[PDB]
Formats: sequence, structure tokens, C-alpha cells
Amino acid sequence: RTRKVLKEVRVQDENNVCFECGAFNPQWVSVTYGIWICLECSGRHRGLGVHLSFVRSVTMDKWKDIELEKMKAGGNAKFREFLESQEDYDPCWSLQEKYNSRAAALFRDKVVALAEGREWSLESWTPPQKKEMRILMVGLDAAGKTTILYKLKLGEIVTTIPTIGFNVETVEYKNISFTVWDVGRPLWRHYFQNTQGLIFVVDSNDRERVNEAREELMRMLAEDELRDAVLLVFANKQDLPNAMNAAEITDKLGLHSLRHRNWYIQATCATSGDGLYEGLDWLSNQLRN
Amino acid sequence: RTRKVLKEVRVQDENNVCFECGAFNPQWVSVTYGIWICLECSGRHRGLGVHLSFVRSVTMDKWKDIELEKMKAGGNAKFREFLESQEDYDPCWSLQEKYNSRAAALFRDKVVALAEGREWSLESWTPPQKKEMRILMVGLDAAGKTTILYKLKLGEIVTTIPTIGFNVETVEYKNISFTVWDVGRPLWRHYFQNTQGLIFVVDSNDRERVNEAREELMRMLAEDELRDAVLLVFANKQDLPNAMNAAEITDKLGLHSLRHRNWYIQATCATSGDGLYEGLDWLSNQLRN
Ligand SMILES: Nc1nc2c(ncn2[C@@H]2O[C@H](COP(=O)(O)OP(=O)(O)O)[C@@H](O)[C@H]2O)c(=O)[nH]1
Ligand SMILES: Nc1nc2c(ncn2[C@@H]2O[C@H](COP(=O)(O)OP(=O)(O)O)[C@@H](O)[C@H]2O)c(=O)[nH]1
Ligand SMILES: [Zn+2]
Ligand SMILES: [Zn+2]
Repeated sequence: RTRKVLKEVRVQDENNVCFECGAFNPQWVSVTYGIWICLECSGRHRGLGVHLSFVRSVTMDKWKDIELEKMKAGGNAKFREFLESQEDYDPCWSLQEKYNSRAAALFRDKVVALAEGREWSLESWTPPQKKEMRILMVGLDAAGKTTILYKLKLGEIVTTIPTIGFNVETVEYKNISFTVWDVGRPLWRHYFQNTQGLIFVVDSNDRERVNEAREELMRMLAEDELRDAVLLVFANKQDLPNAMNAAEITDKLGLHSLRHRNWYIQATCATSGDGLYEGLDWLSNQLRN
Repeated sequence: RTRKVLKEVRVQDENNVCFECGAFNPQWVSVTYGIWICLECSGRHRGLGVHLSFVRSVTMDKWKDIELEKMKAGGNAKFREFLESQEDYDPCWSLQEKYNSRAAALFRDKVVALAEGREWSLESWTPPQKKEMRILMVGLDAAGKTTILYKLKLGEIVTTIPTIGFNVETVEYKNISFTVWDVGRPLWRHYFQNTQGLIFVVDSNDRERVNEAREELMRMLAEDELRDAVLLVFANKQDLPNAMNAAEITDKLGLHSLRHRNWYIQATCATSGDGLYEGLDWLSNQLRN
């Protein structure tokens, strides 16, 4: 019964790709929403709690008829389209707050109702809660941000395209969220709301584009929602022979002209990881205040 | 305080490698035993329970002096050497039973005692509990077992060398454990104890070594601890043009001569995954009995 049913269900909606990360052919599910997730995302999902997400294996696990009925009632496109048609919806939600949301609680109930063969009413929940926060890691392309993100070893790197041209790489651990994108525009503001820290990555060896990076950092610091954000500058690629030193970059970026902002420049090499943890400890400590 | 201390501690013991999988430079720990684990293993470890394993990030997390004192008291080689000097020790333990063990409960307590600056007495625990079981996946080298193991998408593939020459690849989900090694000898018996199912993978296109595979399968079926194990034969690489059909392999292996044993031959292609789930469903259903 199970196999025939699951094989039939994955052919429907956008069930052939992971609901969270887009990874092809997910062999895991969250019965709770009838959604299909990859093995990596299934791990993140187990952490949410059995009440919030009931994770099962498509390969081998104990199945109940109600659980298969829930899979039929749910769906990847269904949950996506439902969430998108909600007041409380945030496309910048971290996994933790996406599942703590009222829009999630409603679909949980719709899935439960339709699996029981009941008619469901949208007309007939207090979400739980420093608090949920973002660490924005931006700079020009080729600065070494993906390298830094990977080196952190804090989790799975999730690529998202919320809009055309806009490529977002994101990592999550508990309430901390590291968001990465290239600079050099209105959807960015949504990410700024929770931003407590701004990491500006500069290629210390790219002498040509140093003024472009300075223009972009100033454009960022001019943002109203970023006012109280702590700034960490990673003067990266210090390993290179003709690279500018941290004292040179501090000048070329005009960091000493900044007032009413905790800032710190850190000379790093992202490929070796030298300076990455020292720069991060500073930020982590500033964020503790 | 935290950083200086952790940097100092990883230089000690075999802390530069993951305690479970051997992956280089682990950026996660289990404070509970003062052990260093990779991000993938940290996920498996979180699942064990906060009482059994308290998982923290070396990159960024909330640290207490006692937690750092626990890291000092514990260690990768310390926990390994302690476990190895115990009566209840099993090198074939699944993560779940390794941490449910009395030898684990004792080291938890030694770590707690020494971190508190107390003297510890080895002289001064009921482990919890179908039950814990193994699915043995063997065959000749190049049969396509690593391919099958990976395709299952049931978890992290963990390579272990319990003895010289003996290479073991293992995957775990809840109580089910998939153990893989090449055939073609006395440490094998330890793995047989929990074995409920035996998967014999044969390269359907290797006409030269088909009799070698038959000799090895019969050698296996002659094992006393494997008597009641259900046998699934994967006649793999059926995609190849000059491959032998399942009816040909059933004969060449002498499967119809077998009595008092549930057996099933499944024609598969591991690279595409065709037949892998159908063959597994049969086993999973037989194991339900
Ligand atoms: N020499 C050197 N190369 C680096 C460093 N960091 C990144 N790279 C290289 O810079 C390029 C851009 O890295 P990437 O992380 O993809 O930059 P991103 O576009 O900001 O994400 C890749 O070739 C990197 O390996 C570094 O610290 N030193
Ligand atoms: N054509 C084909 N090649 C396969 C199949 N399964 C495995 N292979 C290839 O067989 C070789 C051995 O695979 P591997 O899983 O490492 O075999 P193992 O030594 O039993 O672990 C690799 O080149 C595989 O990609 C299959 O079903 N069809
Ligand atoms: Zn995923
Ligand atoms: Zn590991």
C-alpha cells in the first residue's frame, strides 16, 4: 500500500524537489504538511519537534494509512501556495520561525482535517519566541563569502532565488541566521529587519574595485533598518602577495570617519580560515551586548 | 576564555578528527564526553537526547566554565581508550546503543566528576532497548554496494577499519543498521549477532567471478549466527548489455537448492536505482514478521 501511494504522490505538485533547498529527488518527508525534503533538511526538520514536524523515510519506515492520507492532503506546491496566501507570511523566515508561524499551524490543521475526510474552514495560535536574528554577509562578487560561509561549518548552505538576479545563500543554527548575497534592491529590506550584524567582505587584492566596495558599504550603512547593526569587515585574501594590508583597506573604505557604529576590521584568509574565527568572536561578543 | 581554551584542547588527544567518522577538523563537540565531532555527526548526536549528548558549536555558541572544564576532562582518545577497557564494550555498536551503554554512563559521570575537580571512583545503570538490528550488505568488490548504500539516502556513510584489510561502510536510521564490506574473517562474527537480513550483491555482468560469489554466499549461509537471516540477492548491473538475467543468476548461485530460508532475487540497476526500493520493500516486509 505505502510504496504505490508514495510513488503516486511524488509525481504530483513540486514533490520531486526538496521543499526547503530544492535538492532533486527527496527520499524523506514531513507527514505534518505532506512535504518532501532531502536527507540534510530532514535532519534540520527533526530538530523542530515531533509536534511541529513528523519526519519519515520514503526508503524504509513504519507507515500508517492516516500518514499516507496526510501525504495526499498535503503537498510541496500546496504548502508553498498556502503560505504565500497568508498575512503573517515572511519569505525571509528562518526554518524555526517558518514552522512556529500561524500560517504553518493552519496548514497543519488543514492537512489533519482533509486526511480525516473532513471539510476544512479557513475561518475556524500564539507563535513562540536574544530573539530570532540575522547576520548579513555581503560584499562584491568573488570577495570569498561562499568560502567564509562554508568554513563556518555551522550547517547546510541553502541557495534561494526570491527574485530574478537575486541569489541568496543562507545558513542557520538555533536563532542565528547567516545570509549571503553579492552587491555592486527592494527585497533586501526584508532581510534587514532582523539584521543585528553586517559582515562586509572585501577582496584585499582587488585594487581596481576597492572604491566600488566602499560605495556599496556606504550605500548599506545609509540604510535605516541597518542603523544599529554592528559592522565586521573581513579584509580577505591577505595570503595573496600584492594584497593591501588591513590599515590600507581601513583607509580606502573610510572606516575611521564612521561614528555611532561598532566596527572592526579583520585581516583574513578564507581558504585557510586564518582570522575567520577571531573576527567572528568579536562580532559574537558585540552581539552578546 | 572559551576560544583560547578550545584551541588548546583540540591540539590534545585525537581531537583534530571526528570521534565517530574520522572526518578532519571537527567544528562541533559533545560536551558530555569532551569529544569532537563533524557537523554531520553532530546532527546524529543531537538526536540522541540532551541527557545522553549535549552538542555545542566550536564556531559560535553559549559557553559556560563548567562546559569548558568538561571538554578538558573528556577527550577523543580518552573516551575511546575508556570504552575499550570495558566489559560491556562492543566495537560493532550502533551510535544509539554506544550511547545507551553502561560504559557511556560511566564516562559521562567521570567527565562530570573531574570537571567539578572531584576524585573519581570506577567502583562507584540499566540501558534502554523490533530491537536493535543489522542488515548485512556483502558481495565481491565492484558489485555496486557503495552505490546501493548511497542510493538508499538513509543517512551518513561511515567508513571504519576495525582491523587491517577489513573496510566497513555503515549507515544508521533509528534501530536499523546497514553494514557493508567486500568478501572473496573472525571480526565478521561480531556483526552477525544482530543480523536479521543479509543482502548479497552480485555483478550480473561479471561471468568470470559468478562462481566465486556463489562460494562466498554459501560460506555466509553456512554461518551459525546467520541461520535465521532473511536473504535478499541483488542481481545488479542489469542495465549492461551482456549481463546475465535474474533466472540465470538464480541458477549459477544455486538459490533453488536452499531450504529453511526466505530468499528473494531482485534484478536491479544501482546507478539508476531501478529495483532497489522493490527489493528493499520485500526485505522490510519479511523483517516485519
Ligand atoms: N587566495 C585566496 N583565495 C580566496 C580566498 N577566499 C576566497 N578565495 C577564492 O576567491 C574566489 C571567490 O570565492 P567565493 O567564496 O565563491 O566568493 P563569493 O562570490 O564572495 O562568494 C574563489 O576562487 C575562492 O576560492 C582567500 O582568502 N584567499
Ligand atoms: N552499469 C552499472 N554500473 C554500476 C552499477 N552499480 C555500480 N556500478 C559501478 O560499479 C562500480 C562499483 O560500484 P561500487 O558501489 O563502488 O561497488 P562496491 O566495491 O561493491 O562498493 C562503480 O564504477 C559503479 O558506479 C549498476 O547498477 N550498473
Ligand atoms: Zn533539502
Ligand atoms: Zn563525523
